[PDB]
Amino acid sequence: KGTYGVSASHPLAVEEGMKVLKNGGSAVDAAIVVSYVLGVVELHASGIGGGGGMLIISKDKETFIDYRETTPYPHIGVPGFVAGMEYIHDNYGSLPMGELLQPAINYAEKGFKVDDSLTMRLDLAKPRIYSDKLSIFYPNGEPIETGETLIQTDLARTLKKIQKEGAKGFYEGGVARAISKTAKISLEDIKGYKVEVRKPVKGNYMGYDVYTAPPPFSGVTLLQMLKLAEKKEVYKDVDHTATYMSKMEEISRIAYQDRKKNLGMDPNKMVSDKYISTMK
Amino acid sequence: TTHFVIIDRDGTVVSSTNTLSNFFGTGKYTAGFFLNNQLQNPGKRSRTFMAPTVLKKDGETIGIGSPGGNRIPQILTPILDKYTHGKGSLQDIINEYRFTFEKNTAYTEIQLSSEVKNELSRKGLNVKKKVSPAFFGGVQALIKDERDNVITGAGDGRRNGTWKSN
Ligand SMILES: N[C@@H](CCC(=O)O)C(=O)N[C@@H](CCC(=O)O)C(=O)O
Repeated sequence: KGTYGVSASHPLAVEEGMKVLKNGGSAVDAAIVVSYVLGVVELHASGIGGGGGMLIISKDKETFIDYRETTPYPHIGVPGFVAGMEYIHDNYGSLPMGELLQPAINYAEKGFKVDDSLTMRLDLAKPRIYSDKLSIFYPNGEPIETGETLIQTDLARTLKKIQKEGAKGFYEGGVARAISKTAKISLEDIKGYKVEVRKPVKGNYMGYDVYTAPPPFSGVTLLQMLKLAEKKEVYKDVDHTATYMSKMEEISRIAYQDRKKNLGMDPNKMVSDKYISTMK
Repeated sequence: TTHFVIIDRDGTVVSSTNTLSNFFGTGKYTAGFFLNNQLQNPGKRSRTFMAPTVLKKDGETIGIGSPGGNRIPQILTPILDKYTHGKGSLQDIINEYRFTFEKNTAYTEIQLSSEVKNELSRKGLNVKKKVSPAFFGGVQALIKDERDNVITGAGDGRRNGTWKSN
């Protein structure tokens, strides 16, 4: 040691991430651990049934891994999370995968204390989601209460299968069969899922080099807006709320427009001083 | 959607945002997990406003991101604008009440004055207070002071966000 840090929306994710790093692990290894823990303890917000994107900036390399879901032949996309994490591990990680899944598996199998936010999320979602399949989240018909231990045995099984078989444990076999039946997605589409490795968008803002998420993510829009706010010196109005707000509304609709007309070609050129110059 | 940031001993920064696209996705559930909903924004990926980001200068590294759907860059821009222009700690800025725009409406996290409302009214934006903290996002960040070699961070109380360093 050496210095390291984790910032996340659940204290158990922070804790498990810090544990990896304390024991000498890398940012990538900790990120895999954190991503899987969040899928278990912050299950409303992300998990193996979804997707994501990861920006990795080291001293020597910049990488963006796109593991967003893909459309098959409700609208449910082929989940990318499990494939993303395995790809990230094999190409940028250090420790073996099995070890990295174990903390998540422990919270699935042994449980974790639910917080006020998961209770409220369940409460608000109950009209849309509550079915006979969801009894562990709605004990005696009501959202599991803050402080209560939520145990996720089915999920532990799935995670242990992935731990043993790799990504095949999700994208083939029984799990793939379960997804196919529930989502109405062919075994072929599920197995055919592929991660994309992309170059981060790179620009400058306020003397910072900025690396951000490329298409289909919206790092271009964010950086355009930052650069627009710099150039238009909106900060000079920060104490004058109606002016600040109005000027921010202007910058955001300009940038959102630009994204729109280009939804239907270099992203670095789209965040360049000269491109920002011509934006209206 | 959830956003996290990690920085290790080598100074490598990861900034990652993961999602199901609505809370519990579609709510469909199998094999112990919830299935995403896919916005219609074959093996195509839809457009997302997610934007994991890293900023680097001599002397400073920042990893930052947020959930919040089509509001994400509206959430992040005033935060980074205030931070880089010296307004205060990243955490104080994150704590500040937020606003976003949707067509001609300004969504506001607190009740604004009749004073500022009327300025916006003749602009002519109309104003509506949103009652969900989660609506205005969940900004998570780490900052490394590269001179002195110390890591600090910020988490968003709207999502019970926190951070730690060694
Ligand atoms: N109202 C939705 C859709 C917004 C959009 O994608 O245009 C929304 O706010 N989505 C977010 C919900 C999850 C969260 O944690 O913010 C999202 O980021 O997916």
